[PDB]
This record gives sequence, structure tokens and C-alpha cells, in this order.
Amino acid sequence: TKETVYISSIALLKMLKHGRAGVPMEVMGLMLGEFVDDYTVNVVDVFAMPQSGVDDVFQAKMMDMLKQTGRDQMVVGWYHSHPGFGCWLSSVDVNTQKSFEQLNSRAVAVVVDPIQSVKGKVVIDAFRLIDTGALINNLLNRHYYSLNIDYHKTAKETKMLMNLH
Amino acid sequence: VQLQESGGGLVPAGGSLRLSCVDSGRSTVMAWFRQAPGKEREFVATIRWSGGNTYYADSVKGRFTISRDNARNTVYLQMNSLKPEDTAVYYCAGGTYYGTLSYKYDFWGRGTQVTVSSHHHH
Amino acid sequence: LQHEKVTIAPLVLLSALDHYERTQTKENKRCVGVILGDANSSTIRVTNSFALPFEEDEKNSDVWFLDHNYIENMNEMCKKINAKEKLIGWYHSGPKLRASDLKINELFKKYTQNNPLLLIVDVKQQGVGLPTDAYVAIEQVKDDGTSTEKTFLHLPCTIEAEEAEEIGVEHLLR
Repeated sequence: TKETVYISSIALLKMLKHGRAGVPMEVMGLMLGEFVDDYTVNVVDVFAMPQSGVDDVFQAKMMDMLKQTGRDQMVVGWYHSHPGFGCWLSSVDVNTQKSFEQLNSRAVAVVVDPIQSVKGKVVIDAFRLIDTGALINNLLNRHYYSLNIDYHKTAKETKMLMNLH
Repeated sequence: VQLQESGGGLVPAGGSLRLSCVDSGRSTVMAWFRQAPGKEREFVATIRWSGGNTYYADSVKGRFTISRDNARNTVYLQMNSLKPEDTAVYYCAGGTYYGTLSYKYDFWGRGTQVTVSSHHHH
Repeated sequence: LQHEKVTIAPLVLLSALDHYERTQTKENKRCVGVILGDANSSTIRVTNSFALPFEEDEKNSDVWFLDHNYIENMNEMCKKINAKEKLIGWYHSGPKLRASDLKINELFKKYTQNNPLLLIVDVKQQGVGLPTDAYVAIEQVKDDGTSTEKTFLHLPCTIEAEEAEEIGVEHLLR
């Protein structure tokens, strides 16, 4: 019954690369992939957003350019880094996630800590807002929860990776 | 070749077919895709070997059923209420990716032709 | 800066492969893109890349189209994320150098600070050795302006990852 977010090889490497590059600042980007059954979210790819310190024109520009090269996937959420600050959602993040969930209920917010991430342990989590308003009309409290994370690689990607040393 | 499709052939509009795919050398996920002439390969259905969770393309829901038999290393597609637009070469694929993207599968069968009649009705 | 050596980030290999596979690239067909990094030093460091829309005529190698606007527009966006990762050349899936490569290479000379690097990523992975070859275009005016010759110089390369990717790679394989 547990829903898992399956993050691809390049999506993981891009997130770690972008997080590390931004230190000591937080960075952010969008996650691309697909929703399958109730228990499955695939994150196939990712792209960095410019330091604001969620640009719509940049996003739309990127999506359109990626589609011309066979990257046709929908936005399934977003990631951000917490350089040395672990995994959680701030109140600004909850609000950001709220806007993602108005487009897709199953949207995911990934958080990575590029400073605590070290050989043998990636410090990462995937969040989704808790459902309130089950009793709201159409016409002691936690605001979010964690989803399990896993990783996917094709057999070809596996053979490729063997070449690192 | 690891995956072997069977069944399929000519069927009239409205009829049934059962496709089977045998895996000779044991992936966690199996799927059927289909490709008609002049068109891109199209996702049909996917299944987990263990547990049997299924997912279907919208154009096929409630008409097609993907099943697996672990003991016999075989995955099926029961195709009911067939339509001319279902005409295509049907392929099974294995891999560890549970989803819709053909290029995330690791291996493929050679395919089996399915033809639904534009003229003849069941 | 006269180039001698090349390092490739594992992410670039995976990006080229993913680009190839997602474009249903048929036999005899190749995918083409842009590589980014650092090429001001004797060792060229390839750290990123992005995919290009690219068309060529399989029956006439003189005919191909590279979207110049796309290179610039995508490059714009890359600089907004990391100004340190510069345009240093291009890649394709090969498996071998093609006849149009010298001329495609010329076009990239307009975008690079130094002599462009061409990286061939073998996405079929049939060598079982390294799945990359690195080339730079060199010309030599022989016999005093009766003729010049232009060709590709093979540069040795190595797969080198910074810590963040090191962690990613090990996590993926373990």
C-alpha cells in the first residue's frame, strides 16, 4: 500500500550536482516524469531553475526546448537543496507545493542535503501535503508527509556506470 | 531472443484475442506495446511479476486485461471488444521500470501482428 | 592553450545515452548535442551537456541542419544556472566520425572560446573498453600555400567524477 517515487540515474546525479554547485545557497529545479498507478511516481529527469535570489517564462522556454529533443514528460513536482539543513518543508515550501498540487494532486516535493550527503548515504526525502478539506464544500498538526524513495536504472545505464574507474 | 510472443492474427471487429509472451531466461516488470504503420510505438499495459499491479493506456481500459503467471514465466493480454484502431504489431517488453516509456525497458520480443477488420463484424 | 587531455563526467555519458534512447534513434542514425565545461587549460573538462534537434540526409552527407537559434537559446539558459560551465564543443553517438563532422565542427567554432572538442559517445557500448572518443580539428599549411590539410586529432580521455557524482554513482550501483 506504500507509494514510492522512483528517481532515475540522471535525475539523481543532476540534483546532487546542482545542490553541490549552489552551496552555501539553496537551489531549486523542476522534476519531470510520469504518474502511473496509485503507488508509483517516476522522476525521469530534472532541470535547474535560476537563482531567484519559479520563473514561468524560463520554465515554459525549457519545456518547449526539451520537447523538441524527445523529452516530452510532464512536471511531476520540484526539488530543492538544504545545504547542511536536512530534510523538511518550510512554510514557503508548503505554499510552493500547494500550487504544484493545484495542477496534480500527486505532485512531489523532493528535498536534498548536499552537505550531509556523503559516500554511502544520500540525504534526501520526498514530500506531499497532507489532505485537509475532506469536509470542505465545493460550491498538534502536521502539514505534510514523506513518500518512500527508490532508484531506477536501465541495464544499459548499468553497463555505462561500470566505466567510472 | 528472450521474449516470445504468440497468439494474435486476423479477428473481426468486436471479437476477442489472447496474446501470450514467454520469458525464457529470467526484470520485475512486463508490458505490452503496439505499433501501427506510420505511427510511433504506443504503450498498452504494464504489470509487476510479483504482486501483479497493473496499469493500462486510456484507449484500452476495461477492454484489455494484462495478467501474469509466475510459475510459467508468461504474461498475457486478453483483448476483448476489439476495434479497427487496435490493428498493430504487438510487442512484450521486460525491465525494472514500471510505466509507459518504451525506452526504459531493457528487452523486447520480435512482435506479433494483430488485425481487426474494418469491414467484418462479430 | 594547445589541448592534450580530456576528462568526462559520468553524467555526460548518461545524458548522451538517454538522449539517444529517447529519440528512438534508428540503426544508421545518430543523436547530436552540445557539451559544456572548461577548455581554457591543457586538460579539457567536460562536465555537462544538452541535446540538439538535428537532421541530416542519410543518402547525402553534404546536407544537414543544426538549429543555430536552439544552441544560443539553450546556451542562454545554461549560463543563468552555471556561468562556469561554458560551451566547449559537441557530441554525437557515432559510432564513428562522419563526413559532415569537419563542417559541423566549423559551425561550433562560432560558439566556443577555444578550438571545439568533438566527443563521440558510443551508446551501443560494444567496445567494452571506454565508450568515448575525443577529437579536436587541426589544420596544417603544407608546402607554403599550395595546399592545407584538415583532420581530427584523437585526444586521450578518462572518466572523472567530482564528489557529488561519485556519491550518486555508488548509490546507483549499490
